[PDB]
Amino acid sequence: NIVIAYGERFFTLDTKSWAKDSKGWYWKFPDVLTEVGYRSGFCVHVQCNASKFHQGALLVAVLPEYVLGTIQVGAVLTHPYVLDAGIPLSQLTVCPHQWINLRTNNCATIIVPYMNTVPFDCNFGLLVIPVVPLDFNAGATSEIPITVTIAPMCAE
Amino acid sequence: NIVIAYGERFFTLDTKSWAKDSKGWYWKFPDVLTEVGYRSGFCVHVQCNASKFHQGALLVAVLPEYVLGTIQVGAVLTHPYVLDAGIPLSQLTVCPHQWINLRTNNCATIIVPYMNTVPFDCNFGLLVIPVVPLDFNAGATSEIPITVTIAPMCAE
Amino acid sequence: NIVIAYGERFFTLDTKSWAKDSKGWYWKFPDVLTEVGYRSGFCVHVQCNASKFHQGALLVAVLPEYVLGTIQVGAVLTHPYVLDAGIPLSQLTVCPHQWINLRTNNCATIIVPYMNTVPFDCNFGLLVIPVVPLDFNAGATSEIPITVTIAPMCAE
Amino acid sequence: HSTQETAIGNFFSRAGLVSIITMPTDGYANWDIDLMGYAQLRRKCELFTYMRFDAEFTFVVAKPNGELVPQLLQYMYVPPGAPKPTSRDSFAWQTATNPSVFVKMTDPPAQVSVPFMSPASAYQWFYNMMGTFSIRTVGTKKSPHSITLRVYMRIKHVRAWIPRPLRNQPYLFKTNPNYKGNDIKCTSTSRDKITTL
Amino acid sequence: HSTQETAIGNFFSRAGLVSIITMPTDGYANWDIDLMGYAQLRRKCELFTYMRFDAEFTFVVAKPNGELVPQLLQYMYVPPGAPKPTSRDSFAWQTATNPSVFVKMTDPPAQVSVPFMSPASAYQWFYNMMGTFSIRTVGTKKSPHSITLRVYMRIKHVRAWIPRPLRNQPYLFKTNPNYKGNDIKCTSTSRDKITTL
Amino acid sequence: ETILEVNNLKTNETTPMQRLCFPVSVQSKTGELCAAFRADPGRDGPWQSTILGQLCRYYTQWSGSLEVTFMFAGSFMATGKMLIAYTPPGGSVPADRITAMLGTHVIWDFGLQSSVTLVVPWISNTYTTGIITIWYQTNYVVPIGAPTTAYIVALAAAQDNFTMKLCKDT
Repeated sequence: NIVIAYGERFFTLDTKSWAKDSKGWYWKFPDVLTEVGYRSGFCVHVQCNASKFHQGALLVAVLPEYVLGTIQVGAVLTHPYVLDAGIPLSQLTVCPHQWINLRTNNCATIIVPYMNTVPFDCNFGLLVIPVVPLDFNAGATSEIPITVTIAPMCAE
Repeated sequence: NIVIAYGERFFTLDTKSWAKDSKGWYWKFPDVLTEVGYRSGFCVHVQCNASKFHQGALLVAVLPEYVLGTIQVGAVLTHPYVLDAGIPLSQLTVCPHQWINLRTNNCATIIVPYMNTVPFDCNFGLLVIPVVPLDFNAGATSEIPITVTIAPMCAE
Repeated sequence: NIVIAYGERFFTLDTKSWAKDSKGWYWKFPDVLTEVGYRSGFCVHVQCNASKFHQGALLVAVLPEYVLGTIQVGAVLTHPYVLDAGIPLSQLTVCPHQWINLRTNNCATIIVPYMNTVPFDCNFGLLVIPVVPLDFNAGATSEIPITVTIAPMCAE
Repeated sequence: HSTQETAIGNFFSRAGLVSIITMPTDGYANWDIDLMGYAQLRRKCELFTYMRFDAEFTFVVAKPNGELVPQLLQYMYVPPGAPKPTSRDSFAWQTATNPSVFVKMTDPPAQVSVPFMSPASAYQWFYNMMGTFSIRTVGTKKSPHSITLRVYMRIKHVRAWIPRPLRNQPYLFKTNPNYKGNDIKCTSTSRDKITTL
Repeated sequence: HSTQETAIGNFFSRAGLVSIITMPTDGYANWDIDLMGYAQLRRKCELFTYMRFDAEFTFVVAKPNGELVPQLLQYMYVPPGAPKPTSRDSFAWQTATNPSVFVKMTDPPAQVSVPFMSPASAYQWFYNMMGTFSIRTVGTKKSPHSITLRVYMRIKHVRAWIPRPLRNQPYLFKTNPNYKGNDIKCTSTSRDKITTL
Repeated sequence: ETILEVNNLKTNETTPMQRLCFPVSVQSKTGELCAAFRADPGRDGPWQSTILGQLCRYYTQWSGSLEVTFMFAGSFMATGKMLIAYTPPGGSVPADRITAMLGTHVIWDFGLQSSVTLVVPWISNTYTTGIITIWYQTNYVVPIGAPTTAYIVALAAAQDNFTMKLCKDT
């Protein structure tokens, strides 16, 4: 299910805890690898480990030149309906995206090439938004970990 | 080390004494040979005789249509930073020039062809400017002679 | 004049001042490059800049497993006749050495390969000893700089 | 039918008003060229991220009430990186490197094309300075006529990259895409029940 | 990118103001054609020694304050070596060998090209008389309108020879490259020490 | 290659002939700084005296590679070593001779040669500063009779890939 953006080692970040009242997380590229371990590509891998008794849906989607507005770990979104930038969540699928639905599949990876007006030079972001909230019964695990694995390609 | 200007008998003048506080000398062509011994060329030779214990640097450079401004032997420059014409000394290397550095070489010759708007008709000058001053110790020779040798070519 | 030991980028260290009462300097390899910028080779270059009015002679020589005894910049030898190790200076030419005599040549370079009982693992030293002292007259430069240039080869 | 009407070239045609300038009885104005000057042509330009085009201007000049008078004007274009005129009789009005036009009010309006003046390969709205215009009346005496004019701008040779979700919130400032945090209005309209068609 | 912008033809383009003429209520002016009339276009022309080109003039004429009146004018060009008009009704205004143009003030301005008028092969600034212009109003009665105009000059087909160091000192006279001997200003700016970056 | 003005001090305004050369001497120690200057032709400083920095004032944007050629004017019997370091744009000025050797540099000994040429890789203008520092590698040694001070004249020129556009009148 390899998706490539617009038809053209392995660093592992921290694990985010998908709670029942989570709103979303976003990471700025390539700032997330500037303290661990210009023209390059990227190969990100978003996967989560949940059982067959949990339900929910995530929406992982890259966003080039994602700027914010005033009201490695990544920040927590405050208003996930407008993404803190005025653009709606429902029209985010015009970007290269992937759906992480807990019923069928537990992996999502996006191939992102270089994209800038100047060939040599924060380029894009990565939003993970819980569209459908997590639901379970009493006694099950209250948190579901979400691991992000980034792999750079052809760095210059 | 033959330099030709813009890519296209032997008269000997007097010897100038390079002192410690010398400023520069200039000769007007072809006025310098009008009492000793029109379309022609020129082949000038500037050479000096110094020992291996003297230091300094000269800048010989021709200058076509070198006119002056109001404040055979050649006159002595008053303000060598502006060349008594408003143009700076540091930009004089856009003309066909040569460096007489006392560390390595003691000769300089420039091939100057005919250059005028009319083919048959003072055309150019010849500035010798001590950029780096002469320095020595006590007991050495206080003056260094500078001899100019001019050779006309294909006179009409 | 390339000498190879027993028939089998460019880092530049500090410059040592050859005084009139200098005794000698020694550097421990490969400790001299552990803060600037295992199995490897070495290509060291010892050169000094002196005039034609100074006299003296240096003896550059590597010494594998050079241990000392109790009585990047390098330390200064206290007793250069016994090299602070009991071995004499006059028998140091059994090692791969070179003579830096100020009358003729101003450069010295030694090719040193890997030498140890175990192939993968301070290996050798480098003694520069003023056998003939520096002599000059009054008014000349009192210090002569000695520059050491080290070049590693085929590092594993 | 064909799909010619929904092309990227015809979507940015039909040049509209981008500025309005009133010069009553100072004598000179300085209008900076900016696309995001109205509510239009900002939501349409924020659909993409990288745009590459040239400009085409027209200066329709008249009196405040209909009529025209025989007055000579000058529209000087200041390049990006050049000092703006700070007075009516400044030295910037006679600068040869700043191109200008000389038309009258009884003249059909000027047609000035401004090329792609960016050092990069395309414009960028989310992280240009295309230029500024300066309009004054010629002469060393104060002209006794109130002058007003409007500028229309066309966009030719449109090339777009990286489509973006459309903005549904009203704008507050013109430098950053800010919104009000006290309320978030819905994009869609609401109904009483989900079963009522 | 290519090296077209730094050519010798585009370096002398974008025609600017070379003269300003005010004719209030004598009736005739005599303006000599000279390139070194302003601070501009003199430092740029002294970069070389020999130049060869032709001229291109434009006479933008108006009132001192904006408006235009239906008045007929005459711009007579005097060739090098011809007597100048010394009066308003002199015999030089009817000389057939001096070419002239007849435009109005409600007319788009005249476009006059002056060719290479030197007896040598190129112009020389360091050792020409390209021509003089004469502007008057037609008729035998005094026109009751103050007339002012400015002349713009383009330089086409530029050919240069013998590059020269650029002048860094201010000019005093317009015949010789003189400077002031009481002080020599530095070309570069100074700092406190040579080690402070 | 036209002459720069690196020695633009406050005391050289009366005698402007000393602005074309910066001096070396014997009393200076080793591992110390001699001179440092920016590598921008447009802004004010040492590049106002060259013909490259006077023709780029008629334009707005420029991009390409340059070269800086030094020239020694000392005695023939003198020898020594100098270090011509270049920092990349966006970095910091080096504090000593050690960290300046790790970057881009060239060792210039005037006992064998007389002119060194340092080429700048790329400059641009839409900080971008290309600071060139002159370090003392070895001390200046002279015999008896030789002069104690010498002078270095710095030249500067552009390469064949230095273009400019957006003409602007000063």
